[PDB]
Amino acid sequence: APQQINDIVHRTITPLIEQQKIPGMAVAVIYQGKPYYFTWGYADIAKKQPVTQQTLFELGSVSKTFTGVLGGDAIARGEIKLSDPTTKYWPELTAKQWNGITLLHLATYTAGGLPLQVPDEVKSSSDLLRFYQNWQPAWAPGTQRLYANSSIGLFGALAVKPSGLSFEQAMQTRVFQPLKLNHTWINVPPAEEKNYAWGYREGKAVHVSPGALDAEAYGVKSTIEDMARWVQSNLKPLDINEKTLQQGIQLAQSRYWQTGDMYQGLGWEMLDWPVNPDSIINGSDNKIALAARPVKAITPPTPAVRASWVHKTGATGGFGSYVAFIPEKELGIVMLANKNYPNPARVDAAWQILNALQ
Ligand SMILES: *[B]([O])([O])[C][N]S(=O)(=O)C1=[C][C]=C(C2=NN=N[N]2)[C]=C1Cl
Ligand SMILES: O=S(=O)(NCB(O)O)c1ccc(-c2nnn[nH]2)cc1Cl
Repeated sequence: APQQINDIVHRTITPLIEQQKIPGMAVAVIYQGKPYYFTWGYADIAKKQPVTQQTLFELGSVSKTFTGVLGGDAIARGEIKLSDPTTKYWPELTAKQWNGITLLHLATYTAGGLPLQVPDEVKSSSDLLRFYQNWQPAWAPGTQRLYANSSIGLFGALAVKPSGLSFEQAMQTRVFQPLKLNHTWINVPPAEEKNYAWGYREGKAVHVSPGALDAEAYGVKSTIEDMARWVQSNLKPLDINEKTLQQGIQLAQSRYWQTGDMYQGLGWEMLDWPVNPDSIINGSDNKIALAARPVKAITPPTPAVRASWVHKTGATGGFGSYVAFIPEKELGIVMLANKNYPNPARVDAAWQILNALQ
């Protein structure tokens, strides 16, 4: 715990916690590749349980980075290609709007206006087929980006079809286990419930609700130690012994589309480093992050650029997560909190910390 790391982390996060009234928080800084952990406050206010390095938080949409890497791994295995039509893996998707919509489009929110959320009324598998068959794109494929669980969530579900594994089985055996993420879960097992923090929304203790494509879009729970290891793995994929997983990580950080100063990967989003902090801080606000934006194709995609700010925000009703890292500098951060507090505050704090250490 080098004093410089201690000081910048505490001087940044303490006021953040006060300003945002965050009940509990865990932070990991990866510095020169090694992790340093910090915790504050409560995983469960009522039961007076502190946040520890073993507390599980809901990652919300940081889960999309696992989905993107799992899909990358499936590509590397030759099970799927991003150029494949969606209908190759879901032949029942016969409606004509699907002609020309590829796995790439699903993975990268560019299918033409798939919505942020699958409707809550979608309860059954037949309900889900009906939803996608009936959905009408606003835009031609590959022209506009609209951040969407219904897009990358469907990508994740289809990416694992050739394996014959469930999404959860595939994620466990192909991503979590090889990376030794032994406290990372799509479904929190009873054995780990003592460590599962409550989220807090309007003062009420809450956990994520079941929904269609939840696992694939926002359903992972993890500890600060596993998330630090996730950052390490994404910083230095060549250290990964499993070849297709190493390659999948590289594929998820490739740059497929550009909008403004941001590049869309598979789950991960990237900017060139050094970044303008106003560009990423303001860019993280949901006023921007969730907007419909024209995209420019990167033809062909640019392989993972080491001088990148690579990051992802995540939320559920009760939790707010953020991960960012810079491969060139072997530097990264994870911020896990059990309140869904504004994205710009997350990015500002992460940038203040990483810039001071870089
Ligand atoms: B990701 O950007 O974190 C997804 N964001 S979201 O707006 O689609 C979303 C989906 C589902 C939930 C949820 N909370 N509790 N049950 N479901 C929250 C959010 Cl924030
Ligand atoms: O041209 S690509 O951008 N295509 C991306 B893909 O098919 O999802 C590409 C990028 C990186 C790599 C790679 N493999 N191992 N190391 N880099 C391969 C491709 Cl095809």
